[PDB]
Amino acid sequence: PQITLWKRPLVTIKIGGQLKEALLDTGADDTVIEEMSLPGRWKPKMIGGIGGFIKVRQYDQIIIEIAGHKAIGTVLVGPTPVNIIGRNLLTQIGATLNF
Amino acid sequence: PQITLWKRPLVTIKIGGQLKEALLDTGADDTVIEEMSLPGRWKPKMIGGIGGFIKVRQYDQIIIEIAGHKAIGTVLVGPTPVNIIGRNLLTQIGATLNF
Ligand SMILES: COc1ccc(S(=O)(=O)N(CC(C)C)C[C@@H](O)[C@H](Cc2cccc(-c3cc(OC)cc(OC)c3)c2)NC(=O)OC(C)(C)C)cc1
Ligand SMILES: [Cl-]
Ligand SMILES: [Cl-]
Ligand SMILES: [Cl-]
Ligand code: NA
Repeated sequence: PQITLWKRPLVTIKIGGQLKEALLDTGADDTVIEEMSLPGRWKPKMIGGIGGFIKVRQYDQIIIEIAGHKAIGTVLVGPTPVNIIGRNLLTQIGATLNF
Repeated sequence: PQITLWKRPLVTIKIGGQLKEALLDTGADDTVIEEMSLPGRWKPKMIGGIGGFIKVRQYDQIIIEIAGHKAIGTVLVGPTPVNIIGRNLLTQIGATLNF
């Protein structure tokens, strides 16, 4: 698809068998989703945003569908109001920015 | 241009007579620039994201050239860790996400 930016670029994702809404975010290096349970072991990670740094849980090799495209990769879980799809998975679905 | 997302989508901007590097950020509602002086009136605003909220100054009707494309809109100035071009200006240069 071709998505304009007059509104937030929200799409549906499916993770752990659940539908959720998430933001396609070219300014996020990594994908960060709201607290939920995921399978397997996690590793610690620090990420920095507009207000400072926080601790999140890093889960590798997680299956996630994004706007109907299958991806498998790293998902960080932490306290956020929004699910954010960052560049590590935008590249797996072939997304580019165009103007 | 078509910008892939293997790396951060960084571009040159010109604002307030200054050349800067900034991140094209579809996840940002607003454009936020590191501390600098801008002409005109401003009012305080709080903006939040990973890590919490920061206080910024909101300047309206500011012109920015983004990778060679002129746009006008509101610009927030504050202690952001990176210059961010958000959707309020991305729309003006006709930027889209495609996959
Ligand atoms: C390394 O991987 C990542 C690191 C940091 C982020 S991020 O979310 O901090 N961010 C990186 C940017 C800021 C350099 C992605 C942004 O696009 C962010 C994504 C984004 C979109 C929508 C809501 C929130 C958000 C997150 C919160 O987490 C606690 C709290 C919150 O409260 C309002 C808002 C975050 N939006 C944003 O910061 O917008 C403003 C600059 C205008 C504030 C994402 C992945
Ligand atoms: Cl200055
Ligand atoms: Cl604006
Ligand atoms: Cl348009
Ligand atoms: Na003004």
